[PDB]
Amino acid sequence: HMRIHVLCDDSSQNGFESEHGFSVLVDSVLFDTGKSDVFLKNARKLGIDLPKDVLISHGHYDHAGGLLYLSGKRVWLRKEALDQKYSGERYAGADWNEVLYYNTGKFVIERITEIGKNMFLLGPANLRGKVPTGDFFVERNGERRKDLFEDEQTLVVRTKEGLVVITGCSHRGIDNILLDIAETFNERIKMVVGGFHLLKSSDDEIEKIVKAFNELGVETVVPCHCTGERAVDIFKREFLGKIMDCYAGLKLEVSD
Ligand SMILES: [Zn+2]
Repeated sequence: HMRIHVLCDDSSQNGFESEHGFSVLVDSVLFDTGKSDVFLKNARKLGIDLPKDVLISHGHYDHAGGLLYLSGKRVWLRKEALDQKYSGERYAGADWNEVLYYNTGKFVIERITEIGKNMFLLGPANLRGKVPTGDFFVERNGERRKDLFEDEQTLVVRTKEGLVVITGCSHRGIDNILLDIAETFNERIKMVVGGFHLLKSSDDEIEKIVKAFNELGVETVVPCHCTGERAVDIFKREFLGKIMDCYAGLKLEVSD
């Protein structure tokens, strides 16, 4: 069997700490690392040793921040995760100078990158005419542009039961993300876990997304982090499959 552990999230079960950020241990690879050391403290609570490989979904502080608490990891990030991210006038980037001092960067350039057996990183999703919601900017060279999240990447784990998809915030659209996966893998999408960033999306926008989950035959959804209570309620009432509650304690077990 293959195990998954939420090590950081906005919610938590008794005993586990929580912050605004996301981190989930997926078998032999760590997906994101929260804002601070909450992921580590939760991991110690479970008596887990973290693996060599840490994957970064995008270069926001709440996803890349706990890297400040690791050394010697192999950090899989997109080159464009290095650009300094703003959210409004608020700096929201990560300290890559420090992170890459203590750790080792593995830069992801391809659309599809194989990590280990049956594990893949998929690059920035095709926006299909949509553009990220929110007030996000990015600065390359002191040049302030709008942020399209060219740094965003998504983990796909190929299971005998179908695909397991792990996403950090889905700025490019969780629907775009799934469709990109759908065009690449002949396999069915079994489970999707992570943040979908639906707090600033309209109920219509969210229903269209749930519709895509249904259309693609997704069986189980575990919405974390950015997703939002409203959006989850819509998932619970319109998604044809099972929705699970996400929290820092959470452990999921799934077939190889
Ligand atoms: Zn983000």
